[PDB]
Amino acid sequence: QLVLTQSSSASFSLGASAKLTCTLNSQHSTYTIEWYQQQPLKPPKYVMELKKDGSHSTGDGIPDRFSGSSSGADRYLSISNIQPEDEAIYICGVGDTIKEQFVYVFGGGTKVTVLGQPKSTPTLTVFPPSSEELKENKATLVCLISNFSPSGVTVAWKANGTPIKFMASSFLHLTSDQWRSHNSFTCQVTHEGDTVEKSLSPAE
Amino acid sequence: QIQLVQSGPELKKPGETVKISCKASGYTFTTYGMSWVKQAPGKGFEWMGWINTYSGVPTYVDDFKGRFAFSLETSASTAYLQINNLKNEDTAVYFCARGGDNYLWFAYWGQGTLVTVSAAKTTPPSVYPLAPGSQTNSMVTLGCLVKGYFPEPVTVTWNSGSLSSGVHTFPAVLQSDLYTLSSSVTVPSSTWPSQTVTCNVAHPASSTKVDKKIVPRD
Repeated sequence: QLVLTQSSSASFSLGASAKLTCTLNSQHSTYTIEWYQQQPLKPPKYVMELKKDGSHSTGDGIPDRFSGSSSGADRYLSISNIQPEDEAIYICGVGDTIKEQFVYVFGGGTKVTVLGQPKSTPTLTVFPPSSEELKENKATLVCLISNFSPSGVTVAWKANGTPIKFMASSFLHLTSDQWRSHNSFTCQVTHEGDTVEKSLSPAE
Repeated sequence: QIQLVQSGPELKKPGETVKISCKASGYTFTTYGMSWVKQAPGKGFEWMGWINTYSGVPTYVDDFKGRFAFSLETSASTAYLQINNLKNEDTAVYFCARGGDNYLWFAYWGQGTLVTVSAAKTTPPSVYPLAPGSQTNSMVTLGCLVKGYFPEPVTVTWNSGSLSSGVHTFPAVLQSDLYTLSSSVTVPSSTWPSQTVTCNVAHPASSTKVDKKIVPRD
């Protein structure tokens, strides 16, 4: 990152104004840049072309809340009233000629998260080892976590009450002996700072 | 409207060759050039070069001279990238990208094709049914455990796709270099076990297809 510099992460409150920076080196201070958006499971999208004087052209199907502006070697992507669907990696790009030949450089990318979203708490479903697996001397405990928003959960497993929308899951790989030799196991899920639990009982 | 659809993920040993495709639609194929862009794990985008879709002449970036071949089937509106003598460092997602008017180089993109270069062996999943023993007026949750497979993906449907309401198929979890996945379905009692419920699991990489009727017990 020296032709183009981007900080690798940024976060903004839901519905606030968002401003991202891509800074050009001195040798390219007046160059025009392109902004791209990369979300999982989709093609990357051309967002806009942004000139040194701050003028720009967008889209694609790029909504009117995206705009650009400039200041010296800095190039800004702004999102007004940023929404959860604007979560993505934003990458800046620049073209040039180096002794006769065309060259293109991409920035390292800025991962943007949208904070302060309304919370929907998770529902947990747990399954004990199947009899088929137990006959092979294995035991996988399953914890399925669904109907929650926004994204992002942490999962901890407990045995005998002590340690050791969107979708998520956790698997605890045990032997059949380890399963049969506890009074209980518990999948504990943390979401936006709050805790939900469900237990399995080898005796049942 | 403009779409570039790339071929599916590849798993290959060092030294081998792979050929991946990018199929275009929604515009005149020979009017815009096609670029290729490499995204290695943990790294940013790197342009590899482009092929002139009219002239057929390719231009390679320095890092990509020698082992990489861009080619076309213009009758099929398809561009191809062939990578030869695969190295560990060729592991990446490879994107095709179409140019635009007034000198835009990367106007439209494909979805990417993951190429893994590894000596890891393709492993089929073991499939287990998740069911209770068969109270009145309660909803029942059934499931299907898909364990220990490589590489991704697996797909899951229920009753061949005809059971879709109440189905959650959860993202795969990597643990010790194999993937595990689960799918669940909530069905009314009393629809089960009076009506049959089957999960169907496919792993195209191992040419495997498993059906599992879910019956009461444990």
